[PDB]
Amino acid sequence: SMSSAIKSYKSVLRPNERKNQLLKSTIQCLEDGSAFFFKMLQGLFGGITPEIVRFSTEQEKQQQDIALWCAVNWFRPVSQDSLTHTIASDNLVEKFEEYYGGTASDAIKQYFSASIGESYYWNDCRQQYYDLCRELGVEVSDLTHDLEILCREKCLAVATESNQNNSIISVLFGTGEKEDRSVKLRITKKILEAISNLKEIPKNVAPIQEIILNVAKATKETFRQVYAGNLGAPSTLEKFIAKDGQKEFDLKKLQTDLKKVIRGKSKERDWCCQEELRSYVEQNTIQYDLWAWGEMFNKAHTALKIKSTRNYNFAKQRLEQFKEIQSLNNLLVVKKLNDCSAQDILAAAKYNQQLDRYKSQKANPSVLGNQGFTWTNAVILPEKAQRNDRPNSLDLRIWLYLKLRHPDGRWKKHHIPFYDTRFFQEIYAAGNSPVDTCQFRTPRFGYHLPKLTDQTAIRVNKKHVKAAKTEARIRLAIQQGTLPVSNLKITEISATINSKGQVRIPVKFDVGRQKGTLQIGDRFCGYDQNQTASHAYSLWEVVKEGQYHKELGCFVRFISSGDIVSITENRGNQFDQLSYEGLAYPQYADWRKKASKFVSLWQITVTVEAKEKFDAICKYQPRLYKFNKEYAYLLRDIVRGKSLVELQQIRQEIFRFIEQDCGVTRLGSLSLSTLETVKAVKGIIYSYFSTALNASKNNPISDEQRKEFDPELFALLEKLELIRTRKKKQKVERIANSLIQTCLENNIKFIRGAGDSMDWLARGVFNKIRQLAPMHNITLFGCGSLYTSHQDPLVHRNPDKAMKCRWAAIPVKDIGDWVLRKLSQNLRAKNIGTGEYYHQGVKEFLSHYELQDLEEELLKWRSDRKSNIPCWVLQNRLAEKLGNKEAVVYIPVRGGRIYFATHKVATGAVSIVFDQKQVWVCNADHVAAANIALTVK
RNA sequence: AGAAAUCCGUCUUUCAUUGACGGAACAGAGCAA
DNA sequence: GCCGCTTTCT
DNA sequence: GCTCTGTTGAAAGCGGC
Repeated sequence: SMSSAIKSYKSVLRPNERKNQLLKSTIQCLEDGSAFFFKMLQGLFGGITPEIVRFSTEQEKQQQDIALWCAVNWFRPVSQDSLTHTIASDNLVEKFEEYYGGTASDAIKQYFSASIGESYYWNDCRQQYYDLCRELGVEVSDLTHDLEILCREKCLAVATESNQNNSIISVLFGTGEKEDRSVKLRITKKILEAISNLKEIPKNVAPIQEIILNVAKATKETFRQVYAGNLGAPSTLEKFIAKDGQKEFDLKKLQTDLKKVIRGKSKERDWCCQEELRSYVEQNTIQYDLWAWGEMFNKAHTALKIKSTRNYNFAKQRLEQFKEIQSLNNLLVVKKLNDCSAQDILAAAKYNQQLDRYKSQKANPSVLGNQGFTWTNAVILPEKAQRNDRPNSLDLRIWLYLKLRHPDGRWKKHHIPFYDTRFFQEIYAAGNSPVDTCQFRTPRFGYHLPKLTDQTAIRVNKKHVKAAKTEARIRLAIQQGTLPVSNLKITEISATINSKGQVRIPVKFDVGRQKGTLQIGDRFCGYDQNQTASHAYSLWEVVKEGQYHKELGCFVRFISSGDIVSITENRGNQFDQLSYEGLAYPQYADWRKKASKFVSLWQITVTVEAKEKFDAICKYQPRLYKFNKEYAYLLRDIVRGKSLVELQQIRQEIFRFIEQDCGVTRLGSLSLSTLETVKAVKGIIYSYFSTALNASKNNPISDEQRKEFDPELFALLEKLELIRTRKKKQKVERIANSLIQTCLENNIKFIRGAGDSMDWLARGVFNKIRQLAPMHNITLFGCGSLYTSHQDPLVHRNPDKAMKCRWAAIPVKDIGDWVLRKLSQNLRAKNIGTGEYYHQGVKEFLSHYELQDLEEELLKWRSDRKSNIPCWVLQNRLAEKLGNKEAVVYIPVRGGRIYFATHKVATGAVSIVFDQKQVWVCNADHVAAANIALTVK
């Protein structure tokens, strides 16, 4: 069909005094109505029966537990706002058996036995339903009749069956003329029988169209009047009559649709308790308005049904946990362990975890919530806009036009403005380009704003320049006549608003037509994050003459590889925000020198000299952000054991280190080193507070006390937390953008990554890509492969398993204890799982470099101090075998930057001969990316 | 319909009134250290 | 034709 | 910060301006 995504915009409304009063009054009215609907629907759902759940689950192609579905609606935890019939924790099972008329199964019994959070209490909603029948003044069975009708019309969400939308309002409380269900049902059954037994199934639809028209006794131009009475959205039959008489015919689909229609319209909607319900609602909320009652019902109904479903699934999950508890419960080895064979002990560990988890589990209470309300057709259309344009200042106002309820009770529409530079740039500004047309005016969708000149004078407040600049750019795009017009064919836009006046603007758009299972010409790719939180991508193409992959079942071709990178320029100098590690050691001499000045005068409490570790830090000549991380750790050490006066002196030092010249608050990229430096600095302040207040086990320190002692430093605590939040969000968005633009520049249509082994950043990037890719008709899949770091591309599972260890390149000089340590470990590693490959890499290293006498020496060696070969013998031999004392040597280390690939699967790879085997020196991150691209899970 | 407004953010010993750039969002509940 | 209302829609 | 379960309606006619 047609695939569709959603972009959205967010801002805050700016009403004048009177319209703000009206808006607040209207939102409060809707919130009170939603609360009433929550309390009411709680009882309504408590009134359901096993018959209703049986009807709403009958066609569900996997069997459902009806008793549990009745439970999660009859008894639920609630806040004391909705608590009306408190039931004790121990009469849940008894009174459920009373209601249902049978023994409660184990799933429901687990649902009742689970803990509930503090301030949440169990509510018996069936007793509430009985009191609802009393308060309405109607019989219990009459309201049950209307409840069955409502659940059959999909006016309510019953277990697996979703609700129509807010159509309950129109169906039950509506004032217009309803359909004529008898005619629809009769025509539908007649055509169903006339189609179920045919002598010849056609290949087109014209014969079936004529059959339908003959049965209903109408023409192609009168069927809507005859069948639907010219009322409502077009039916399936109406769209079937309307279509071309040459299209393929799908008998099974039409039969299924007719059966659905017959099941839905078998019984009419003759009510019993309609008018009492309407009077109840109108007396309790407001006079009848379809939109307002719809909003109240939507809020309440969603809040209830999400918890109903969640608790249903939670009971079954808890039952499985309970069963797996009572399987590993060997009960004497358990007691010995808590006071000897292999898997009994491991199962006992699983048992401890499981029992702890089972004990702690809380059930999900039903809370009304704090969602906003949506106005339909609220934004004034861009071509309908009222623009007080100026020759040097465009009108940056977007106007809503919302109905508000006045204190008299009458509704009236009003205009309320708001500002969003993004919504103005992408959609709402008046475009005039003669030719150009794009969905959204933003670089990822193909449009770049013109850059600014010395002819553009931006003279505004300082806190507006970033906004003003964009306006200037947009205005320039109009002056040159190059601002594209939005091709979204927008007819109406809704707006969601909360009690704080925040507005959310959703925009839905078609992204293209759905894909079809990787034909020839379709390019795909993969990405992977390495150990240092850096991502790499590898592109591939399906080709005609090429190399076959058993997993994919087609011929594939490597295109290129690369690293995911987001570059910002600064007076011509480029910076990769995702990886920039700061200045080089000979560039921040003054910063390090001031730090040395401070650190010389102090000690660490065993006493040391505290300048000792500082010089240790400087030994390796690290870059600025690595230096800053380690020096934050140093300051944290220097704080651990000091006095109040000493702390004051230290505090003067901390404030400079954080706030001045290179501190994390002024300098720092989006790299892992900066993100860890921020955490280290926060730890500095946390230790300062722990020492100043002299905390202990039995001395808690509430943040109230921390702010009371030092407000100006708790300020930095929140400020650094905010910096961390913003940095991480920016980093995830930039990674997703970089990958998406890499795909766009290359006609990539499929991405493969890791997800649904979970980093915070890997998980976040996977979710962000899953969000962004559909917007460009790019298909994302998720492979949970764990061996991607060692698989050999185009060889692993083509047709058989093939892994190789990961290698590293070292010049002859920098060979030391860390080399022979890995050599001896991997040679000794014969069980590590990924240790066979590293052993075999060590042996290949020995065979290639002709050092087999040293393997006999090294099998015992690599000790802490004594039974080692000296750490220059191997230097001398390898130089003697290469002829130079600075020469690249390949060593199989765990986590190296080099992989030995069979095929050229990384950009810039070169071929060499290792152990009399030809091989390509590839970038191991690119190899992992390629392995991810070629996985089929 | 009311001349104002950074929609939310990032980089740089460079902090910029022509520096270069990034982003579907929201609610509740549960969980994990 | 615009606006606000109704209804049904698989 | 994880997930979990959801939302941000679609499509037609009618009658009064």
